[PDB]
Amino acid sequence: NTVSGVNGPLVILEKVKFPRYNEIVNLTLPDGTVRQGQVLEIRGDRAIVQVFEGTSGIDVKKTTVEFTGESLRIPVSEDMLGRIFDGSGRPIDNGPKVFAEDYLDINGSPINPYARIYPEEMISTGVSAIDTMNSIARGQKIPIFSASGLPHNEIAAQICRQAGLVRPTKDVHDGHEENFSIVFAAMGVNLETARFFKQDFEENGSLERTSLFLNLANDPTIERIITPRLALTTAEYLAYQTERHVLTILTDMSSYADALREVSAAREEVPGRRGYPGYMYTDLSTIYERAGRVEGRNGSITQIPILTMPNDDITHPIPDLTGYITEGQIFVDRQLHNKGIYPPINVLPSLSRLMKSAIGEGMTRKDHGDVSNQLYAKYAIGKDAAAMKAVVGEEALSIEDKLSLEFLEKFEKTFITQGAYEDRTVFESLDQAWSLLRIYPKEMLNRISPKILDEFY
Amino acid sequence: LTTAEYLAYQTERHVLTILTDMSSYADALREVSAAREEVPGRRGYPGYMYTDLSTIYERAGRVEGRNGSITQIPILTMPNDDITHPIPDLTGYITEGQIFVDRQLHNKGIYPPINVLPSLSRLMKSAIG
Amino acid sequence: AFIILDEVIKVTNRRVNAIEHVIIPRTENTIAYINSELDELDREEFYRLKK
Amino acid sequence: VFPTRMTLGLMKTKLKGANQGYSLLKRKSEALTKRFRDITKRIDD
Amino acid sequence: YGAIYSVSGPVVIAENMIGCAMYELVKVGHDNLVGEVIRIDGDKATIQVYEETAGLTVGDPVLRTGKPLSVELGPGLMETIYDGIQRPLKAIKEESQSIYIPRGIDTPALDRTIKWQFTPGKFQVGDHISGGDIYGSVFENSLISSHKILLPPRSRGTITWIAPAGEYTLDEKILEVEFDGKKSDFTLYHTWPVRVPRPVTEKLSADYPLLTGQRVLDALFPCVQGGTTCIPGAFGCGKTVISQSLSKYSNSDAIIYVGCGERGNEMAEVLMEFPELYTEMSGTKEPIMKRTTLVANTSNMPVAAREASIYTGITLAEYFRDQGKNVSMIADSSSRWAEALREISGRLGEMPADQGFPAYLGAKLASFYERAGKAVALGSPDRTGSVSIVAAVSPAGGDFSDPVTTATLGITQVFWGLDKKLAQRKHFPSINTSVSYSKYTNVLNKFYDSNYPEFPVLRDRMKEILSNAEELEQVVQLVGKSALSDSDKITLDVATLIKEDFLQQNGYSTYDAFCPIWKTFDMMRAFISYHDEAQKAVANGANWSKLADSTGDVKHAVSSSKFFEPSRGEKEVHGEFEKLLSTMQERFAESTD
Amino acid sequence: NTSNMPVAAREASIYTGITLAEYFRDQGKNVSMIADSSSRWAEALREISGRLGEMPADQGFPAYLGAKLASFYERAGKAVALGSPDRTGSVSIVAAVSPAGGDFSDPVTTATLGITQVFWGLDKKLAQRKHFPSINTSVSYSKYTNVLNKFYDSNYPEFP
Amino acid sequence: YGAIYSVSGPVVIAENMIGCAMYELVKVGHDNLVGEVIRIDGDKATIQVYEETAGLTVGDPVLRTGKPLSVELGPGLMETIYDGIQRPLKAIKEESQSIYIPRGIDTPALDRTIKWQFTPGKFQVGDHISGGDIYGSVFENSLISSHKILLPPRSRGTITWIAPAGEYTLDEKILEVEFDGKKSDFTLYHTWPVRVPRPVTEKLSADYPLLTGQRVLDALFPCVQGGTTCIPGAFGCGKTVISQSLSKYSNSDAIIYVGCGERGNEMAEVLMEFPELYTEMSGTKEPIMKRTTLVANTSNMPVAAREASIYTGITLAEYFRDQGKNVSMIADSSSRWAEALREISGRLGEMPADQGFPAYLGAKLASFYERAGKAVALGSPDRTGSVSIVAAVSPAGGDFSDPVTTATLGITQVFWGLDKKLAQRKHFPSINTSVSYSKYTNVLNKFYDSNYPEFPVLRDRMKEILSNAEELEQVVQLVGKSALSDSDKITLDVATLIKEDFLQQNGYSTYDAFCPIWKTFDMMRAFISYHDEAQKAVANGANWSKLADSTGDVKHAVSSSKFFEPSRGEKEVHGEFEKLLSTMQERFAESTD
Repeated sequence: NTVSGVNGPLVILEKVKFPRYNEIVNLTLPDGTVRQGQVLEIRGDRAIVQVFEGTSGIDVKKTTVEFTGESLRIPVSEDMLGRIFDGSGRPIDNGPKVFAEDYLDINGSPINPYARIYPEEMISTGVSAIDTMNSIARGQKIPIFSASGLPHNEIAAQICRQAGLVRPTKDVHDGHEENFSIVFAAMGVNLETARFFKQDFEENGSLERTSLFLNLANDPTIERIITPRLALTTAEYLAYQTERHVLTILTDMSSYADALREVSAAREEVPGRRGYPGYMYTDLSTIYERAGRVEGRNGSITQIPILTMPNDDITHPIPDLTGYITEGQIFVDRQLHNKGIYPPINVLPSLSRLMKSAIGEGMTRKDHGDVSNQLYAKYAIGKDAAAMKAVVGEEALSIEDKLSLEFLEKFEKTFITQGAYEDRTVFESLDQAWSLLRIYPKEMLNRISPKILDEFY
Repeated sequence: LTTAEYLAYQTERHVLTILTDMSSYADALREVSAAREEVPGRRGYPGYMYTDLSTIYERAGRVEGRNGSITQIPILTMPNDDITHPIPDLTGYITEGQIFVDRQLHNKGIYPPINVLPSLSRLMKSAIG
Repeated sequence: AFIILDEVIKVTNRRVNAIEHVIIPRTENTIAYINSELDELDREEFYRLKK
Repeated sequence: VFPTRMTLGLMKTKLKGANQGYSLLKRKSEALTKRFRDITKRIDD
Repeated sequence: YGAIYSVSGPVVIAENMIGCAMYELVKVGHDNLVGEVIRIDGDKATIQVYEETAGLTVGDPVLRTGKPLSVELGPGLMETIYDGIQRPLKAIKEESQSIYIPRGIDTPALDRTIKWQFTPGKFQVGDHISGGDIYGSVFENSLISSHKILLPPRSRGTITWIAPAGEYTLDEKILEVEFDGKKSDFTLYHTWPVRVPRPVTEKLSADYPLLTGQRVLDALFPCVQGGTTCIPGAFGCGKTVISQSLSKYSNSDAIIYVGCGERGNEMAEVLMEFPELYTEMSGTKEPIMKRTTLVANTSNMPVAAREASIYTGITLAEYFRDQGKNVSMIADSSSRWAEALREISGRLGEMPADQGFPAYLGAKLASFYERAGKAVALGSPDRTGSVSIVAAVSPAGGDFSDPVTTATLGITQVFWGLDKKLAQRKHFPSINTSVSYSKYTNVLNKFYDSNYPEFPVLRDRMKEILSNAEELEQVVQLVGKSALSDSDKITLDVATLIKEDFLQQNGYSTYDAFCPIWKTFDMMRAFISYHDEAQKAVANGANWSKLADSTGDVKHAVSSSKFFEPSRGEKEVHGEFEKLLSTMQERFAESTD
Repeated sequence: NTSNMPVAAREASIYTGITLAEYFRDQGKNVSMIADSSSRWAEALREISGRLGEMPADQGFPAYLGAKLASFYERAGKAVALGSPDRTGSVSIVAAVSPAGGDFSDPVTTATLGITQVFWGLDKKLAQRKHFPSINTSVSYSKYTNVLNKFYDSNYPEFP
Repeated sequence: YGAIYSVSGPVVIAENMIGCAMYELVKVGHDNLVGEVIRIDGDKATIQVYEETAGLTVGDPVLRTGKPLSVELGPGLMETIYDGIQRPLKAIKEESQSIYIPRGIDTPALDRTIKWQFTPGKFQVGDHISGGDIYGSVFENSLISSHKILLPPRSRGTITWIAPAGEYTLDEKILEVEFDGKKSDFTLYHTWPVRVPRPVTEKLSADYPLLTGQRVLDALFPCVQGGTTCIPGAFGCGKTVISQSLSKYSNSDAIIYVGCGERGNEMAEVLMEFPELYTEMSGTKEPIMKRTTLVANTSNMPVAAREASIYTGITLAEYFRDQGKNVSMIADSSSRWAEALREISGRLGEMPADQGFPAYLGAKLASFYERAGKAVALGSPDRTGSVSIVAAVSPAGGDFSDPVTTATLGITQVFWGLDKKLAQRKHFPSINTSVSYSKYTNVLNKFYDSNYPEFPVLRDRMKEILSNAEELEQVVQLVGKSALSDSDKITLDVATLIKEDFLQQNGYSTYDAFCPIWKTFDMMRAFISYHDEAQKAVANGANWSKLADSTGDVKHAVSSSKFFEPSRGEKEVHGEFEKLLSTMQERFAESTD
């Protein structure tokens, strides 16, 4: 029909009642430009659409509507790596075209087949603090919690690039037997960021390794929400049909959450805690549910979402929600970054509750998990002692505390300090970790089972 | 309370009525009026929460001609553990003093675990026998 | 007196550290977190009345 | 953890207390260190 | 029948409804999605459709089933996995080639494929029967009949026809009931709306031991059979971990696990782990699972399944209790259930309360807990059962004052904590005594004293030690360890040891092994003994250093004791714990003079 | 008026009192208006605001609150009696005020301190040790001081 | 055309508005006030009118301008003071006897009195010409590159009429283009809606700095064109100074100054000061003002102009980027642009997010940052130009934890921490090495190493030395400076020279606050050679007192380094530094031995 009105990202159509929910419609501007949207609400003889593309210039009887008569599905192909796409279901970059062999829905249940069997295969990042203290699995979800003084993009790229070199070393070990694929999606970040990422992937290896979805900040909030959904379709097909392990790097996850926030402000929808939607739980879930092993059980989708915290607080709604849902927490610290530690990952609150699922034992040691717990415990004591060193001085602290202050310093500067291309095998990391444990005496290492301490020291 | 008024006034009983738990009453007030014209006050608790309260306090007190009395001891649970919250706050203005419990004694193991510093009755000197 | 001064300085060095490192960020975190929750209750009400 | 209503009144006066107290403790340390340097020299003599 | 008027978000409005009950189950559209009638405005009934909608047309058909969202209670609930909207998940895998629910599937409530062996009751022809009576029984497990076939509540009469011993299917008739002619036939399953609690004979006092098998609960604040519990905490809290332990060790004859909106990998883990691991009272083929039924739901899976989870599960529990079983129901988390409501209040356009969650929250939680407790089973044989509810919640950023946690705490009588600092050092779950209480503690100690342990006497000193430890720690921080007295040093050490050896359930070889109330008691005898003798010693003149180095071996032994399997002399008193008692005695004496 | 009476009455109570004070002021009598507590009166306006179906914008208290609290208070003062015979009357309003938002920076207390000229304090913590009224020098001010102290100098006290 | 339905505040709704776009410029009433349609409900268009809608009865006519609200891009920008939606303030002063624009007074965006000399390009009639290709140019500057006229972006065709060389007015046509009949006429300016980003050939990352001419910017963490940067606010006792100095000392081709919503004291100061001050590269004709184009809004100006302010400035910056120029956008402050959003929201009835600031805030900032950056300019022979945004973000809650600051820093890659105590004492600029960072460091340091400086070695070392100095200073307070080695004392001695010369610069002198990028590198060279040599010499047998007497003359020179002239033979190689190096080596043999 024709546009009735427009109030923000919501468009009021006066139409007829034949449309179905999320059925595509195309808005024909008087310029003769077509932009796409999907109906968010349908009522009798009228619709509310949210348009992906644009949010202004929308007329009345000079404008027209046309129905596509297909509710939105993403055209998925398995020849997607190396190929350049834009976050809009097609490239607007003029990159190699998407093609379709299935079109798969982004609602969060197309044909979805996931974990009835939990991850047991270890996948390494080449970084000790990640791998040893928390571990990463063939379905693991780990949030990178970052800040406005940390460089989020440099760490994001760091984890991805080094996990591509380690992952074939692990294929030979028989941790794997199937392909590796990267799906990189950037949604609504700066130009400066976008360019940087592509440059990073090229240096380490190639861009044949990865598939790229690029979405620009100048493009709307409505576009931004569809951008990860496009990533999900890509990854699920690859795992399902061609038994490939898929690694998704989703940047920026915070970018996506602010978008949700905008479609409740310029909607009449009342928001929940701290101005973030009440139905914010469901929006976030959609990304995280579509993870784990994929049917055949040689395919998988593994997630590393990248969150930048704006206030850097742990009372902000985004970091909290994400944490309950995700299988691990990786906290990256501004204070380490300042001191000259790269990567500057603080493990004080990094925790996995699904620690068993995260570790490996058939392509990693059984001792891996036992040592990690002890290390974490001994790091924590070393932090309690650090605060006490400032207050009390060395004028009353105990013999035991002194060992813990030394351990803390040796631990930051050796374990967490690694070259920009220097990759550590998980077995070598144990040897490093054992050096860290070795200064404490056999009565301070009392919590650990006697069997392990007498065996390996 | 209507039943207490019958006994106190017709057959001259001293009635002690215990009304537990005022928190459940208060909650009920909030859930209703989410579909009337009347529309809740401060923090989603009714602004007319005070009117409700006052209907309970109405049938309490000394009785004319001195046939009996109804004395009332309500039990309020502070849900956030602060008395700056609506349930203690409105109720406290009506009431002639308050006796507030103590969190700290409890942990120690004491019973009854109340404290005396937040507890004061103003009409103490004149009231007593 | 000199032995007496040495004993006192140690209590005094301890306090100067103690205030800065513990007290001041404990006050900051408590005040700001309660401020933020308190304003939220008030804002949502306005939105509900309006709706 | 803590009240969500009028923690601001008690907390505000604490915060001020702390920074004010800190400044003051620094002056008392400065005086104690001031005398200390002097007596160390006088005592060796 | 009805015709869709509008779909605005997951909310659908359909005209031509002359009726419909509250929360009536419907199949909406040609797709046949789940729904319930929340409200009616005019002739147009607003029905929320809670299975994901990306393609429902206006003027699609609306079919009323004619009764509310309900559950089947009948044979083959055990070792059979279901959703919160009672669809068998296994049935879906085979048919659909969609391991999880895809958009638009309609699979019946039970398995009508598995024949079951029916034997007749003490009620033969011409005998009166009434709801909740044992009309018969079905063999389900290798050791016991799980599902006692009950006449449903709100049915009555005399049995004209009793089917004989043999195999039958679920939809075939097996019972005929006389009361105003053929009142109806009955089938093996019976139905019940899940917003109605099941009626009991009487509720009975809660004062009987509930052994959850975890040292840390037993030591500090045990639960009771009939219990209600709140547990907070936020990721790295060990809640999945304590569920798995809880299912293995649990003395209850049924455990019902409720996944409210879980990772999916978490559900995949617990499912695999029950048949991989062995039970403590023995279990022949899928050992732990024989006692376990899963209601599992993931984070984006239907909002109805997630909302109904606590009611589907509590109804199951009440039915097992009416059967005469002791049930431990674990729900994890009620907070994820609370998000389902936050979402419901926005969509409908009803006004919510604080934090954008509705005010009706408080009633709905309370209703769930009150149906729990210990009771005398409804039905003529008469038995004793319990439903002891352990309900997990999550703080909003360290804020325990959020409506969900405060509400649950309102209703509970037992509170068990969770401390973030202590989890970082790996001590989860982390329960102290300033974030936790139990009203059952007083009666519970009286019952344990009887059974053998000295527990009440040791419990009081144990509480004190922790309570003083915290306060003494604040002085170490600020003033330094230079303001302490020697007895206070003692309180600090014993405390650090307690923190590790009970609260930590983290491995170092193997995740820790079944520790009973008896085991837990021995640990307490050794820690409490250490503290008394040491303080005497310092009081009476002696070095701190001499005393701590000397305890040494004994400390390593208690740490690792829990990894070793129970019984090492006996369960009751181990030889390993017995011997330390002598060692302390020998040390105390060397020290004194 | 007690709380238990109709909120319509409680709303009116303060008006009845000030018109009686004012009539008497015009008679040429000196009058004490003693009111306890205005916050309960403010709570009464709030009970009516939710029932009528108004829009509050002052923490659940009506927007109208500020104009009604002020208008009422301005009726007290010393004045030259209404009428030809010429007399002097006064109404002194001694008003208790109390929290109502639970804060001390809630609208009720904000409006009242602005309109008043005299404040003498009271602290709850010191009051418990029993020393009421336990005046806070810092929150206390008086505008009246200069003219009143000049008067007292004439009367004999060296007070100021 | 439309008729006014309602005027409720400054919001006016009008009926009978068809083919009304959603950014449509409209003129309301008989008076012709500026307004723009934010929303449309039905037949009725909801307009925010920026000017007073006093005297406007219901029934006045509403006349569409027939196109969105646009800004004009072309000759005669420089040396003009403008509104937030580009309206010459200067032109109102001539006519009205007003500084500001009062209601019912609108005028065109570019002056039509002024005529400029149009010179044709390399294309003639019958040539096909494409979007952005250089059709001609205007020259009216001699100090900087002028206004090169492009064919309007997203416009193609064959040129029917190319006007020959001569003076034409801005208004007057100089082009007709053949593209499906007569495409339209075009003029010397082009209109572009400002809430649409201007295209360029492609955008690139930044890599290319230019003369900042303030030593501290280059030295502490380099200043780059095509950058994203946060600078703290101060409300005109510190903010004003750094802004005035950045405009004056930076010899970037253009500078576009935007005052979003300022005090009015700051607006008043920037306009009077620009012709008055001298270029730092030579030339008159109102020195700095000739390079400057100003958008100057006090908070008193209409709220839509305050919101619009940055958008119009950014389009301006983007236009000059296609000519091939390096631009500094100096915007002050985003908190004040944000304040406008908050106001506009409450007027519409929009529900905001945290602290009363909308949710349009975070996406509008992200969109804004990306328009700014480095790009290869559009037009056939291609050049490189840049747009560098330095945006101040002031207090908006009395802290920097408010939504505007916290959002921006995140997108931003650079923070420069002004120091208040030093600022109150009138050292400008005085950037703190503790709070500050640049994530541009790496790519840039490699760029200067290419060009000729030893820059990576010196910058990194600059930072370490100062960080190290805070930590050594603490050892002096508590232990004493006398028990510490000569090496440590030296680490501090050098840090004090680095602090004095660079960081404490006074923008009230030009021999103390203007030096080229090479000059700034030569000074820093001088201090580093001394640090190493001083530590080397004390090790081989020297003392602090001995060292100080011995270095003498070189130490005095380095102290006196800032007072020296920008040249000595060249402004790129300062001969006095190159020879200083020799005097240092000769001094080190003498001192050490």
